[PDB]
Amino acid sequence: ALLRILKETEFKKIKVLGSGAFGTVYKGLWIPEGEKVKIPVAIKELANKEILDEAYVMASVDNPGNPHVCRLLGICLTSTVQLITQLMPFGCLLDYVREHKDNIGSQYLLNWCVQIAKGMNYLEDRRLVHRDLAARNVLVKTPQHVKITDFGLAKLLGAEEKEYHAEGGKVPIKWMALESILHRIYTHQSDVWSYGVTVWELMTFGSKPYDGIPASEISSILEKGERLPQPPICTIDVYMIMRKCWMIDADSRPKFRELIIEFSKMARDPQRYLVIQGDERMHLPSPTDSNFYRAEYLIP
Ligand SMILES: COc1c(Cl)cccc1Nc1c(-c2ccncc2OC[C@@H]2CCCO2)[nH]c2c1C(=O)NCC2
Repeated sequence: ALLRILKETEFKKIKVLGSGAFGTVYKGLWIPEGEKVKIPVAIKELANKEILDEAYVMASVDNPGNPHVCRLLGICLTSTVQLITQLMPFGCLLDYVREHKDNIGSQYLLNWCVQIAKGMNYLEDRRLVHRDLAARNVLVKTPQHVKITDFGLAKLLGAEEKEYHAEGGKVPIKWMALESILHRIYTHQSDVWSYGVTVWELMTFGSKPYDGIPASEISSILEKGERLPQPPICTIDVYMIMRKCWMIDADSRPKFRELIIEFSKMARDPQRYLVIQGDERMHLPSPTDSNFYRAEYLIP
């Protein structure tokens, strides 16, 4: 694990992008020393130990890396410790699905599911439990390419360890598996539960899970056998994937390797698996196009 220290004087045009539970994220241009290459970058800050643990996890999983997992370029030491990554120009996938709903087709939704399952399979191979998978922590590099971000709650499992036992710190109940809510146990299979909630958010075009329901009632709702509803665009095969992700027995949930396969099978005939009105006449910018340059957490 190697952390690059990118000089403060090397960054220009730093401007705010947004704020929330993740802290503050800005956009800027990193001009590396001794070379002329103005790189669009995203800068995050918030507790300076919590942001350094995020950097360690990200650097530990950098080699070989994955196209669908955010890569840490380096860190910067200004008044606070800042994280630096390649800027994802289209922003957060949760805001992207809400803004571009009337132009997102079935091919895009099923490919995003494939790409998130690919990045999660890579993280599982590196013994990394993300613990915060949600549409808010999936970014859009191009409309056709998404990346998993935010390793604030992510934990590397020890060689012998199969699970992480968390402290009383704030965690996202409505995205968490039932064993994480009751016993604070986090595994790659608990991430499969959160992956299913992320898919439900994409399929509903950014709806809030368990909207209006308090988080203190979720364990009870889940123990009664109740789950997030069938999104209107989902055929039964897509919804059964989400429902297999939210099974009580963690081992019975699909594996990220199986989700890559099942959603890739769906992406080969996307209009069979998702019924979207006006799907054949929907378009989003692509780097292939000549005009591409124009374009929650609670105390347990
Ligand atoms: C953890 O990876 C990062 C690093 Cl190392 C540095 C800067 C940002 C991020 N990621 C994030 C971006 C981000 C990364 C790349 N390009 C643009 C970005 O912001 C897009 C919009 C702006 C406001 C919310 O997201 N946006 C978010 C994270 C995050 O960790 N949590 C949720 C919000």
